[PDB]
Amino acid sequence: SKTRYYLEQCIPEMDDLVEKGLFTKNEVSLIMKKRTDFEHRLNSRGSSINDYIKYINYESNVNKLRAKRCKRILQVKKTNSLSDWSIQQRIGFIYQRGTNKFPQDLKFW
Amino acid sequence: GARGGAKVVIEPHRHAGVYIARGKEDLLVTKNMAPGESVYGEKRISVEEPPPTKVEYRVWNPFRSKLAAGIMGGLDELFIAPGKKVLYLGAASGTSVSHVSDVVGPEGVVYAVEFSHRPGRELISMAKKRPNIIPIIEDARHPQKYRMLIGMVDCVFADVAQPDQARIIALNSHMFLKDQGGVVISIKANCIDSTVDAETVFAREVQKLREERIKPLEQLTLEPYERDHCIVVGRYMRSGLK
Amino acid sequence: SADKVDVMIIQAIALLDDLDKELNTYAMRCKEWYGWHFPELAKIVTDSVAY
Amino acid sequence: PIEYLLFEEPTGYAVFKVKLQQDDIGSRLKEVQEQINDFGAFTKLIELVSFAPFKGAAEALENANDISEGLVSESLKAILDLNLPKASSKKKNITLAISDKNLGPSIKEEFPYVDCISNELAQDLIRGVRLHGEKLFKGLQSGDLERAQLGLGHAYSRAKVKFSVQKNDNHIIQAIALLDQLDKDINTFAMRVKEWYGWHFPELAKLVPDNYTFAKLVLFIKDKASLNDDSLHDLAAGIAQRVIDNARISMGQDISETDMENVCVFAQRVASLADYRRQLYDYLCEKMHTVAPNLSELIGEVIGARLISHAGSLTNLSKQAASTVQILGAEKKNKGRISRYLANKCSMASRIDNYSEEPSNVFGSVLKKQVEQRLEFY
Amino acid sequence: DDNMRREVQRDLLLIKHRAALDPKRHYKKQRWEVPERFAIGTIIEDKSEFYSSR
Amino acid sequence: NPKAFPLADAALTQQILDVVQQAANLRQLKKGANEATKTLNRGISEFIIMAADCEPIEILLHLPLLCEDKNVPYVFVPSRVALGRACGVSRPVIAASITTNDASAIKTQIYAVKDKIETLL
Repeated sequence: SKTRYYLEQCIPEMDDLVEKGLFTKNEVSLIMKKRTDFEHRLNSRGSSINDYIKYINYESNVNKLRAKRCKRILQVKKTNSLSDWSIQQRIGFIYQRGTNKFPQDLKFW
Repeated sequence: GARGGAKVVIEPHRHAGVYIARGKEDLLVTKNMAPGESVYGEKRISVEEPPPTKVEYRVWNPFRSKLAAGIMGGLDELFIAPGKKVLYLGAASGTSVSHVSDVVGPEGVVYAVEFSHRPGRELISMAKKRPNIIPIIEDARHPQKYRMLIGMVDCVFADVAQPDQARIIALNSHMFLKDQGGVVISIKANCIDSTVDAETVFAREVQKLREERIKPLEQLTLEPYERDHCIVVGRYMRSGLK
Repeated sequence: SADKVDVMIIQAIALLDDLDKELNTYAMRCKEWYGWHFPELAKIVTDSVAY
Repeated sequence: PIEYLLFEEPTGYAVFKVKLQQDDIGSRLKEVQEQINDFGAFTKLIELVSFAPFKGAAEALENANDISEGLVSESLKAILDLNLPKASSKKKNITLAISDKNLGPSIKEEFPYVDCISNELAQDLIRGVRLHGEKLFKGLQSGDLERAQLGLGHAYSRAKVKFSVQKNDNHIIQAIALLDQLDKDINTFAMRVKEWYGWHFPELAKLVPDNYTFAKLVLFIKDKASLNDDSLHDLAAGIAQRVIDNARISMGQDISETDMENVCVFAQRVASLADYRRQLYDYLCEKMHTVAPNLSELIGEVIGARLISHAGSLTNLSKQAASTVQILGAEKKNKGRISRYLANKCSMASRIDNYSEEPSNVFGSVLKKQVEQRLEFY
Repeated sequence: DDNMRREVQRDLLLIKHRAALDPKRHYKKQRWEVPERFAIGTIIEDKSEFYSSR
Repeated sequence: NPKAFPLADAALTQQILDVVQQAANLRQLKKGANEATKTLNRGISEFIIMAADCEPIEILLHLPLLCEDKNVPYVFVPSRVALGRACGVSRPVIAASITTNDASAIKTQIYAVKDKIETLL
């Protein structure tokens, strides 16, 4: 598959995201199984831009939660690690993949 | 015989689309697409069906159409099925293209090309009546200037009267015909070569086809209807010729 | 009386049947005569009064 | 080196980036030339990168004419100026897999940095995108290809033929085949007006036998209560006095009302139908004078429309021979050789006014004089 | 229809035994099983034809 | 672009109408416009000739639509009275046709004429 490949590429951000203590193993496995189901739904046979939109909503909300736990737990804004630009890099990848797989919807564009 | 008013049964034939009209003497008959008007002056069967409706059929005069003689002499399979798209190199007038159109039916299309002008305006004035045909008034020797308006036909047919018959059908079939698709050509011996006779010129033309990658599979001569023409049916292989 | 009469209500539906087949053949003739200017709508509308 | 492809389609122009390349040396193999047929490998090979639809119908016809003579146009030059990159002279110049060597030099003249190519690789790549058709375009359009190409084909054919759209015989065909059937329908519905107004006034079918003036005076007198106004009946129709005193001496009568009102509606509408006939006959009289004037002057207008209706079309009548213009009824020994003379003179006039571009009346007039001299031979 | 109306039971036997209908015709031999889908028509003559097939 | 486009020049005119006179003496020719179109839509026609100066031109211009549909060559000739003198008949015939017959001794000249006029058109 390739869903296994995308999921395996998103592992080092959760690696340093647990290595710094702002996400413990239970809830990072929770967000990883939720992203697993979302990503298989994205790379199904006949997916939809609604699925792309709500997966993007999940990634933006986990980015907001990561910034909130960073300003609450570590009390610093930018952690100068892999954990900061990774979610925006993934959102860029999802928007590029959505505009490749579905190019006629100007709402998504 | 077969005067206007007799009752004739309409039995179906092997080639789906055409029908045998068995009376006291038999006819070959195709189910008319636009009812109410003959196109080149042929007689029409008219059956009633049950809200009472009335659908009509045309006869297929084999002395004035090419492939009707091949059908009545008996070809193993054509490729003019009731769904396909059919290209018609050398569509003279309505007199055969209307028959190929109403064999093809309301879903498939018939792209009929023609080089001359006065048969062109006759073809267009016929073509406004039934909608499943496309009249093109371009030379069949240049399939790159009507490449804009057709695409991926499913069987070509050929009646052009030029001694580069094989080059015409080879260029039109490379440009338009899909793979594993049919090609039914109608060679006129006295037209394309007057010096040497019929079987030699047929063998030379079918050798030119199997050089241009059409694998031929049927040759019929249609002798009791026209003289020294032949129908050559072939597939377009392009992959696994042997 | 002759206001509860039936020999007009026979010919009323005789008129309705003849007028029905007349409206049908006039629909066919108007459809083909306007179709010689515009064929692409006789297949997309079917209601002849809307036509 | 095939990296851009140009396809032309009857809804718009498409330009495809060639992602990876086709096998050039083995390009006659079965396992390569089935990949063009199947879809799961062709989109591995060609993706859509631009599709600009010409939206005007006449601009589509003009683009089709400029391609069919092998010349660049505004929309094609526009999308190539947009999509084709300036390959700088250090690297290369860009390549473009177009469909024909007649078009080739006309884009090489306008764009210097492009380089057209049509070998059999461009031929069967364009063949593959033509075969797969709509499923490549992934929804960047509004409208399927076949109806658009039907319209574009009919327009391109008529623009090549420059077919005169004023030589219109189908109008005269439908005119006379409506006119005779409409006379029959007026007569039948006027028999229904007679048979329905008989219950109110049965001594009117004797006095007023004409269908149109019967319907108009049925529109005039509603119920049998007129009895005085004599000075309107010569207008609506001496016999005024007969219908006035028969409006009180007859009394074969049912007194019914709502049916009389619908009789009135029916009668005024049948009168409208008679007005429509009395104008359509004059319409096809002058349209017979416009379309087919020599045959009109020779044989008469409605006899001419009947004869073209029997033939089927004016061109079919002309390509009929001059001995097979035998039609029964029309062209009414010494009673037969004149009809044969009129027959082949009618075929001669038919040939003149059909194969002319737009005909005159002088040959119809001298044909009339020739056949009148042949009649005065008797 | 399944009851076959007896008229298209008459004339199908007629055209099946067509070979002995007039002793100047001699139709070629064919078995002619009855088709289970078949209609009954009427030859509309051509309007430009008269006196020879009307 | 006139209405009588394949108009033959002088030497081809003279050879096609001496072939006309040989056919008329061999009983293989049909004289006149309506017998020409009758033999044309019967099919027996090697080639047909029209005259390009009849006073209505359309009375023989109806023959192109038949002949180039049924695939038989056709040629205009600049004089109806010369074609009448060729056919060997008093009045000027304006549209002649040569029937097809493989039992006629002018088959070679007919085929030479037909090849020349197919190259002309």
